[PDB]
Amino acid sequence: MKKEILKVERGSIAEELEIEKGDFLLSINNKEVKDIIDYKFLVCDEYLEVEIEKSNGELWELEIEKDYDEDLGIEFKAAILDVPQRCHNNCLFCFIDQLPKGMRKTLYFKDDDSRLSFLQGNFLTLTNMKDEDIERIINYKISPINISVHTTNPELRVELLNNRFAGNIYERMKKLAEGGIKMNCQVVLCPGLNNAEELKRTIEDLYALYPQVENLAVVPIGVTKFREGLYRFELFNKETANKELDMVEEYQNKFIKEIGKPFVRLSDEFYVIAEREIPKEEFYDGFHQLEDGVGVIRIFRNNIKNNVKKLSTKVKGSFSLITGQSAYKEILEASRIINNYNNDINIEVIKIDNNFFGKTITVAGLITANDIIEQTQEKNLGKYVIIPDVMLRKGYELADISEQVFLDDVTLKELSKSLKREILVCDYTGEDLIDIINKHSRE
Ligand code: B12
Ligand SMILES: CN(CC[C@H](N)C(=O)O)C[C@H]1O[C@@H](n2cnc3c(N)ncnc32)[C@H](O)[C@@H]1O
Ligand code: SF4
Repeated sequence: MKKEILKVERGSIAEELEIEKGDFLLSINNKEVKDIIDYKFLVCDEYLEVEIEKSNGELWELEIEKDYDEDLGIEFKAAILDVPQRCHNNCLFCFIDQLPKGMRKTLYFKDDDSRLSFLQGNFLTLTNMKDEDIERIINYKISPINISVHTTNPELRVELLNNRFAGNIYERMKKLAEGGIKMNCQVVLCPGLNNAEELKRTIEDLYALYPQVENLAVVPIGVTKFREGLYRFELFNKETANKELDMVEEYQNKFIKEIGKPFVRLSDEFYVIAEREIPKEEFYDGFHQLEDGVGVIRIFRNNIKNNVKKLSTKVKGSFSLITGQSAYKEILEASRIINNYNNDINIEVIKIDNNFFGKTITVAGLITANDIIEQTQEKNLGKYVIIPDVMLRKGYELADISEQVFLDDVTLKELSKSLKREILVCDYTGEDLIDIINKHSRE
């Protein structure tokens, strides 16, 4: 049951303590690590005594203080009996299947249900998990378990995921709830398949498990232009987004009356498509779903409103902000707020159409360098170009220059040379935009 180490994350605890690829993980707090479920339980602790066998045979005993939810930074080889490295689905909407061919290999990995995704707490369909796995999760009180539900209608879920076990999800969630496990849930909403009365059923079934099921996020199906031969979806438009938002509002009103929270939320893209006003900050209850596209517009507006009073009024600067279709109106309004506060901050916002993936793709993080270059050829860029960090692969801050990459594998430095401008990377929530402008403007 010794576990060969395959990867050590830059900046991690394991790296600090000189754990390396090819070392072996032997035990944590005197317990063997049988698989990823044991591992997740054992690292939920502020103190770990870790036994490592080095590749050269040395035995190390490490004393490790850490935050309870802090990761060690190691990935290790799967056991013969373990959570799989891949999903067991063929979702009708699978985002991997609608990638164009020829991109970097890691983009095609069907790893959203993998052992490493489970460890990170991503949304899981659980179709590749055995009942014994669920029972061990309960016994270990591994919580929360975040679940891609889509529908609690068993036959409908089998049809959406193409896995013969996929109808088990509601019985499995009931088991988790009865075991005291907390769950956050997601639905990918496909008009004519799992919306309307089907989403009503899903909402009702999930709320029956409150407070173990803590909330439900509903996101719209998104497509690229590369769906030849794949299932043909109807997309939400302004009419049907407004209809779905109105339908779900009946449930949100019920839940606000009962428990003081909306429980189910539709993601920001629904409000953009519907041209509907973004809810106030209280609706988002601490903004814990930002990485799932829920509450990002409102927190962005909040961060600009809060921080613009910190913009120096004595400086001058020029900036070009790069964004996509869904965010353009919000970024434009932030630029107007900034320029109203100090009109010597010359800011233009440049919307990039997603010709690479197809213009049905609209969120800012899917903009490629190729499209930025092509669509700024006839622009007079400001001294600094600012992009949001969602346009780069995760880890860019600590990464080597060659590893700060857009989805088309152009690096941040290469794009800067192409644009003949220094490029600044800002937090996609807007938290540091004013600060970056202050630091790059002249008195
Ligand atoms: C929803 C989503 C999708 C949908 C997109 C549908 C659509 N309409 O485009 C789907 C599922 C199709 C999708 C697919 C992919 N996605 Co995706 N997706 C997301 C997600 C979870 C939320 C995006 C969202 O809904 N935003 C809502 C809209 C309204 O806001 P926005 O456009 O994002 O803009 C806001 C902020 O970014 C900010 N902002 C925007 N521009 C600017 C500019 C400046 C200067 C500033 C200050 C702020 C700012 O303010 C806006 C709000 O006011 C993001 C996560 C994230 N943190 O962004 C990942 C994310 C964009 N996806 C990512 C990835 C990797 C992919 C895939 C490549 C995965 C794959 N292996 O195939 C695919 C590619 C396409 C495909 N194969 O279908 C990565 C991209 C990172 C990168 N660039 O390398 C992200 C960032 C998640 C991650 N893992 O880091 N995705
Ligand atoms: C949004 N992605 C993960 C979240 C993202 N990595 C983040 O920032 O947290 C991918 C997930 O979106 C869902 N998904 C897959 N295909 C589509 C699609 N075509 N449209 C919308 N959601 C999809 C699946 O649950 C998939 O695991
Ligand atoms: S679970 Fe579905 S969306 Fe995720 S990789 Fe597997 S088939 Fe694609």
